[PDB]
Amino acid sequence: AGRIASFLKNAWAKEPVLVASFAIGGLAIILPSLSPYTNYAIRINRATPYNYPVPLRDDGNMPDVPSHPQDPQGPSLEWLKNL
Amino acid sequence: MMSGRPGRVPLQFLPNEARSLPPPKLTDPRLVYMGFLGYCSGLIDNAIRRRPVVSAGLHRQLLYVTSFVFFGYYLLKRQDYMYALRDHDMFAYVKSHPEDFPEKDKKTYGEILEEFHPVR
Amino acid sequence: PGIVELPTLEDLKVQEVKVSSSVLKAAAHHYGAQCDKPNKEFMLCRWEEKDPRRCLEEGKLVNQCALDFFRQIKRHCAEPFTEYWTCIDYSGLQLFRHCRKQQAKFDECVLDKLGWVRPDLGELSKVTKVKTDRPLPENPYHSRARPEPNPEAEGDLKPAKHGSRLFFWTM
Amino acid sequence: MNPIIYTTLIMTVMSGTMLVMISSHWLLIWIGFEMNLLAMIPVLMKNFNPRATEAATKYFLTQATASMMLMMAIIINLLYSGQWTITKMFNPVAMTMMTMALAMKLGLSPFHFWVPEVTQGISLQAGLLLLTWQKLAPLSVLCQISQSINPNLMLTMAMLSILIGGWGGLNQTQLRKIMAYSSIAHMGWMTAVLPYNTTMTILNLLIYITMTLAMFMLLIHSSATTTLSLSHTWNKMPVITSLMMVTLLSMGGLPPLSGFMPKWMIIQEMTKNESIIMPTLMAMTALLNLYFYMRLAYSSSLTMFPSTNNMKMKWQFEHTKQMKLLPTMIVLSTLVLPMTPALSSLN
Amino acid sequence: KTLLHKYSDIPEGTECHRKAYASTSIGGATGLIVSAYSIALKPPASFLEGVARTGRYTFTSAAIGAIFGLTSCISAQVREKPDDPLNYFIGGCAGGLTLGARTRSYGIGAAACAYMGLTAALVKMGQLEGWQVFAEPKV
Amino acid sequence: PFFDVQKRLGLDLDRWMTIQSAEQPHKIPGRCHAFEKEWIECAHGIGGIRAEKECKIEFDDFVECLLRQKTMKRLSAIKRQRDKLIKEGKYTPPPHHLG
Amino acid sequence: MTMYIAFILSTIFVIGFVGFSSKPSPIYGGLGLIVSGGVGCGIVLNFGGSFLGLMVFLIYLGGMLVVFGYTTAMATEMYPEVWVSNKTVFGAFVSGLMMEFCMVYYALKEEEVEIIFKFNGLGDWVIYDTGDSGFFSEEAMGIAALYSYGTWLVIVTGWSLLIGVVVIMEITRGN
Amino acid sequence: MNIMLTLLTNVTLASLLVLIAFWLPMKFFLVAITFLLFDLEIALLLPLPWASQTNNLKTMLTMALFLLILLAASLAYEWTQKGLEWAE
Amino acid sequence: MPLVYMNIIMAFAIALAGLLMYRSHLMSSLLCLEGMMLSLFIMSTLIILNTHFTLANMMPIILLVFAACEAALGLSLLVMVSNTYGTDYVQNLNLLQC
Ligand SMILES: CCCCCCCCCCCCCCCCCC(=O)OC[C@H](COP(=O)(O)OCCN)OC(=O)CCCCCCCCCCCCCCCCC
Ligand SMILES: CCCCCCCCCCCCCCCCCC(=O)OC[C@H](COP(=O)(O)OCCN)OC(=O)CCCCCCCCCCCCCCCCC
Repeated sequence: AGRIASFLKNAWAKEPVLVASFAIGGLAIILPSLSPYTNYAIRINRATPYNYPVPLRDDGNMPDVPSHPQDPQGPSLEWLKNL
Repeated sequence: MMSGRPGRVPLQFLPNEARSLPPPKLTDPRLVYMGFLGYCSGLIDNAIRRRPVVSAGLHRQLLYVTSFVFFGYYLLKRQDYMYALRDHDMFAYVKSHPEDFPEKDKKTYGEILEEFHPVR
Repeated sequence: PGIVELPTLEDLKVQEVKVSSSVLKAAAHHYGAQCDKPNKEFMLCRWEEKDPRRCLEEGKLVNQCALDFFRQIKRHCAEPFTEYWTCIDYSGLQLFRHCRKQQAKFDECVLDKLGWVRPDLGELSKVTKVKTDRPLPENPYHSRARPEPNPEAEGDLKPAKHGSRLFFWTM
Repeated sequence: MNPIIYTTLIMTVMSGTMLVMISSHWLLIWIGFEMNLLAMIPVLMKNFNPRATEAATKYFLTQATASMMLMMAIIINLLYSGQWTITKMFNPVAMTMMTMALAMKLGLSPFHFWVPEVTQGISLQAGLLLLTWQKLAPLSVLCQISQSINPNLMLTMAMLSILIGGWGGLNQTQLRKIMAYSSIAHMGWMTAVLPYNTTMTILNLLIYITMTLAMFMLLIHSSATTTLSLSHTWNKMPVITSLMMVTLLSMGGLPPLSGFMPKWMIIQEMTKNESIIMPTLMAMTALLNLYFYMRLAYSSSLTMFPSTNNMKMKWQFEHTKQMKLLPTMIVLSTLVLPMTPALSSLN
Repeated sequence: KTLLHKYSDIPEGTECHRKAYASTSIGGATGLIVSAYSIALKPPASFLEGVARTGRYTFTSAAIGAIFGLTSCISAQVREKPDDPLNYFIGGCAGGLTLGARTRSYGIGAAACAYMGLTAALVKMGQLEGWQVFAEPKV
Repeated sequence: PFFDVQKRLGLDLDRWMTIQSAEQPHKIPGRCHAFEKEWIECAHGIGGIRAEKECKIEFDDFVECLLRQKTMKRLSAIKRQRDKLIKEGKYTPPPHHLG
Repeated sequence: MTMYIAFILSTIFVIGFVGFSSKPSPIYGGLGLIVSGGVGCGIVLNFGGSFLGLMVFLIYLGGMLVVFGYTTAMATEMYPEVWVSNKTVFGAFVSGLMMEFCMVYYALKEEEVEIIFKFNGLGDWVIYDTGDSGFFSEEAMGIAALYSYGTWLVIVTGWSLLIGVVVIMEITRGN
Repeated sequence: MNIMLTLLTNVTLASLLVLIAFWLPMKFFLVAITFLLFDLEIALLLPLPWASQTNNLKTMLTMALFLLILLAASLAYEWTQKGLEWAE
Repeated sequence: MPLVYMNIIMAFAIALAGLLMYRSHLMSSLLCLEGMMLSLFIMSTLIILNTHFTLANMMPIILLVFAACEAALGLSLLVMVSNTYGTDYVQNLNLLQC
């Protein structure tokens, strides 16, 4: 560890450039996994609608889908509102 | 041809249904020929290396013979399998469309005239 | 290949809305949350029938139902509505973030005179169980019959009769 | 070429060709062809001699346009069909474009003109890859689209291949050049039955690859490139020349040698399809292949050409290359004829 | 195969003028093909030399077809037998004589009659019995 | 393919793009998705020989859809006859053709 | 006029192709294709291919052909040519445009051009399709699927282009 | 309409400005090829802004760095094996 | 088949003819090689953009990324023959006679 820490500082002396970029790429590639928000990003990305939410024929016994757009039934993105 | 047959799983050397056929007999004359092929490769090998052809490296010859016999065996199973497969759907096909293979009306030679040609 | 029979010019005279985009988009959410009954089954007709010609009866109703919503505002806080939609157009994107104060004025008026609440975020973007009377088409694409697939291969495998049968080779 | 870079570059050609046979998309078929082309050029330029640059330039100029012509019929087929799946072509002129484009990537018709010199210019090992591994990738496409190719166009190009390939071999000296003309003649042999039956095309491929790879890279063991140079090898390694004649006689296709495997099976299928003039002329010109095959065997082992005094030096030494997989490859390329029912396995 | 239909449509032993002109066209057409290739693989001198090469190659090929079509058809008329394969042989090899005439070599002219006549006879057999050289994939 | 490694492994490599009736970004239909559905559904488990003769009506309707050819022949002769009938001065175009 | 903008762009495309494919001096030959690349964008843009057409303007047209112009600088013939310098190049230029001119004449008369394929000489606008694209910009979201649906295409593009750099410096290594 | 009209008028003024002032009075190749390869790889990640709005950005995420890694890797090879260091 | 499609494929056809009509300059042939991939790109784009084959927009860029890759090696090949012959003239590109 002493020589490795010496080598890393050895790098920083004779060159400050590629060590900084190697650091930048190193973090930018690892934090994606260690993230509490990347799940929100895909949830946000899918939340935005580009197409009409095609209605389905009501044959009865539809538990969760609403009948009115203001009905409480259905998915709510309130988690985005406080976000 | 039978590429595209119904149920042919790709890149399957020996399909599971091929096991329903009689496996090749242990000393199959076809199988032992590949043993001959393996033996020659060992004999030829020492010739290029400038070694005693008949006596150098029995370990080298043993690997050559064993590999040829083994690789032959599975190749011999697929050998009869495809021929069995080729004959199988052939036999069923003649039954599904009887119109094109009609009953050959057998007639003895007492009816048919064969024109005789002198040989002088 | 046949006849391309299509509806005459008789049924294509609906009381077309004479408004512009800004006034259409100024209400939008309230119109969507108060005229969903003729919107949903008409759009469902558009998808299920897969043909514009068969949904003419629902096509006129949505336009007609728009008028009842629109003239309802005229008997009510239409003056705040005019100030709103005359401020939206000025923006080139027709964006609501620059007209929040008039957004309130339209909302506070419509809240008590009529009661149309502001649709919360994501409420419009929701699949709905629209009730309908028409039966589903038996083949929306008018697909013809289907070719009969070739008979299935079956039967237990049998050893190849007389072996390879290729020239003189046996076994 | 650093061995690590050399190994990677061959792997890309290994990968590029493998991509073609595993792709179901027309673009992906063209995709690996371009990668495969992109990787061979440095391999051909192994010695950087001016002749090697000439060979690489000729190969690139005749293959890049073929990939460009390859893309042309793809979009035209897309234009008239709208599907990129590797299947039959639903537009005639596209496939007329296709067969010529695939063939001139290969070279059977006058398209073949690049094969002779390019083989000569590049090294002997580099010549092997171009002539024993570059013939699978175009054949992979032709096998898949064999359902609807125009029989008139394909057979004519197959005729010209064996007719031009055999005829030019007679008047050739550099063993690399006889190799190219021998390959041109055999490519017509394997592709002649391609419209009729696909299994015996692949039969010829495995059979031709084994003998061609064996006798190419055995010739590397002899370390010779000219008939006179190959002639001298009898004194040094007479076993090599003796093995040279066996594969050379197999190369012609004299029973019971395994080189008669393709020629026999091809005539059987064409006869089954009522095409009988086609094989006879196809068989006749195969005698041209045997003539320069026999001439090379004459100068190699069947007689003894004069040697040189300095060659006594070589007797005290030995080869260092381990002739990877060479010895077994003669055995299954000259004696596998009794294993003829193995055809069904390829199906 | 418009040119091929042009020839084969004319019945044997009649319309000899049409059969000859069709023979010239087929012989002429292959003249351009061989000459265009010859100019390509072997670069000629200035254009006048190039067309001189082209003219010679086209002339022989047209001439071989021209006399062959004439004699192959009048023979059926004179001998009153169109079906015989010999009806093509007697003119099929005379093209070899024409080739020898334009090349000035007795040996090559006689040998060409040995070969071209046999092939011309063979073509007649091909049309008679039903031979096919580029047969469609049947099995 | 020659070696259909996709079927054995089961992983989709290029099949996603092979036709435009597969899944598309945000459910954007192709110009001829309807006819692709009809032709593909007509020709499955039938083989490459039977389908080319049996499922021909679907193909002919579809092959017209991509590069609409017969209908321009319909449109071209509409334009030709209309131009001829106005050049000599018989048919008067309605005002709805203009402002 | 305005109604023929795709037709007029297409014929300028051909004459640009004829000029540069007739093989004038290579630096001039680049210009003959550069304008062809320039008018090629208009055809793509007019059909909704805003990104793809503009993409061709950055790479290739503004990219790789710069290297072509670069290559013709140091590795050039001592006397660069021109259509006046040689007679064959002059003849090729006239032949190409005459062939094009005789072709459009055939297209404009009966619109029944059968050469190779069966073409229709009607207006360029007919082939367009009617229908809103919503808010997604069709083309823009089509090539944005490079990382959602691209899959195999991504690695092979990365690998071949990476293999594009092992090959280059190896062949220009000077033994 | 406006696009090519703007191009037309810009060309006319620039062309006039000279006419009114005309009548009235291995290393270089090597880096260029590397430029072409990097510039071409740049075309790959250009549609990234739209690609950042897909419903499976995880697959978009990892594969986008894969292009950037390979640009880094291709630079690394062209760097160490002399290469980018110009010939002498 | 409309006229706009025709002008591109015909441009490809004349581009193909000039490619294999080598004058005494390899660069010009390389330039005429440059024609088809652009013609292929243009021809592909009109087909794909017209028919709204959304995913197929892949291939136009995919066509260009590798069809330019030969040009990467081809130019270095051209400079290679110009480092030993000192000239891109193709008449001296015949050393492989025998
Ligand atoms: C199908 C048609 C025919 C095909 C084959 C035709 C072959 C000959 C064709 C003509 C060839 C050209 C003319 C002759 C060339 C001679 C080549 C040569 O190298 O000759 C000299 C050489 C000297 O011998 P040397 O290499 O020292 O090896 C001696 C054995 N150790 O000699 C040799 O190298 C020859 C070595 C021969 C080794 C023979 C090994 C025999 C092994 C017998 C095993 C017996 C097992 C019995 C088992 C019983 C129970 C089952
Ligand atoms: C029933 C229907 C048909 C009716 C009409 C009969 C058929 C058409 C006429 C006969 C065609 C075949 C005979 C050969 C024609 C071409 C002859 C020719 O080109 O002669 C010129 C030249 C010979 O001399 P050369 O080798 O150049 O050497 C001296 C150089 N100073 O040779 C050359 O320059 C060319 C090289 C030698 C010849 C090569 C082969 C040419 C013929 C190929 C087969 C054509 C078959 C045509 C008929 C069937 C198909 C329709």
